[PDB]
Amino acid sequence: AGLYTTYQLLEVQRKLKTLPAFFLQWFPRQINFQEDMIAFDKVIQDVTRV
Amino acid sequence: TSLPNYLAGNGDLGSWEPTQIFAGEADIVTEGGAAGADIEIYQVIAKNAAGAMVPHDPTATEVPAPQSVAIGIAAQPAKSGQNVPYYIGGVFNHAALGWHASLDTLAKRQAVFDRTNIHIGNLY
Repeated sequence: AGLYTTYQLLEVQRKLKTLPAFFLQWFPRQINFQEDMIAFDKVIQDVTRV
Repeated sequence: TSLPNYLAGNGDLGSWEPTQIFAGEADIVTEGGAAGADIEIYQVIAKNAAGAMVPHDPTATEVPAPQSVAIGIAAQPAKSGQNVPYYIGGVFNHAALGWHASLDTLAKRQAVFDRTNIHIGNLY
């Protein structure tokens, strides 16, 4: 006291808030590609005919 | 035509559907002749009075004109004065061919090629 109030520091209270991954469980496949665009070819095959 | 695109975006690049011309197993036979009019691929053709290929034109006349009796199926397109390769024999899927108007149903499209080496029929 007098010059300055003495202190005890008790431990720091770190709240690290995060956004845990949920939707990325349905995007498991990863592609790293340098080409300009990605492309899909989707095919329908009606093999149900008699 | 100079710059790339840095911004994200989608693009429908295109679609492809096969065209099946043959519907059976006759002897496929071809010939070539001069065209008299603008002929598209797999258009059904006749020969006019001058012997030039002309797209098939039923009810051309009062006696029927020679354009009215079909003689083959264009194998590649051609403008007037050019030579047209065309089929004279084979079994052909009526759907793929180019037809005159009012020649709508398969029952009519067969009647054009009964007395002939070509025969025209449905796919399954």
